[PDB]
Amino acid sequence: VNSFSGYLKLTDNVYIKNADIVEEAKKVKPTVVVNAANVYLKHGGGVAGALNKATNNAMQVESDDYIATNGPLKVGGSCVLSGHNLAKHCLHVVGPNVNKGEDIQLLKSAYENFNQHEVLLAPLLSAGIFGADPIHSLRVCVDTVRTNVYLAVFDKNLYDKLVSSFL
Ligand SMILES: CC[C@@H](Nc1ncnc2[nH]ccc12)[C@H](C)O
Ligand SMILES: [Cl-]
Repeated sequence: VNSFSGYLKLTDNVYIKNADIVEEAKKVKPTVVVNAANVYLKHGGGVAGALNKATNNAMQVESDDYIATNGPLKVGGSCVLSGHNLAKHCLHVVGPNVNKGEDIQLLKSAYENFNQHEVLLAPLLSAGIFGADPIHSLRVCVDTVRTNVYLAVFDKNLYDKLVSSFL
């Protein structure tokens, strides 16, 4: 039993809700919140910009030190950093950005990072401003993640489309 509330159950392990991931994180304080990161951990817009803003830029400060030490992530890769005031940890995961020409096959690799954590609050990887088809992202999530994932879909209209089209 966990403290996530109001989610629709899609499979044994995948749950979904129309919600602002920032507000959800502040309410639940999950062990892991997933960020829709880029390889530079430059948290400018979309989920990343919103999460970072909610940390008063502390996420960006921590991220800049991470990059200065370790260099960029790989597309499909991840790193674990602090969750600041939002969660215990933030798993920064880089899905492919179609608006940059990146290979959509890397979306499965990106979701594999979730399997290193028993429970996560997450967005749909490569959706929104990353330019992939969200119906596809949800399918890859369900077919790749085996741990317990609570998906927050910001756009209510998109949430309804995702539910009504889910196979
Ligand atoms: C990744 C695509 C989704 N983006 C988000 N999902 C959940 N919480 C969010 N907070 C700020 C953006 C955002 C879109 C609504 O389908
Ligand atoms: Cl987005």
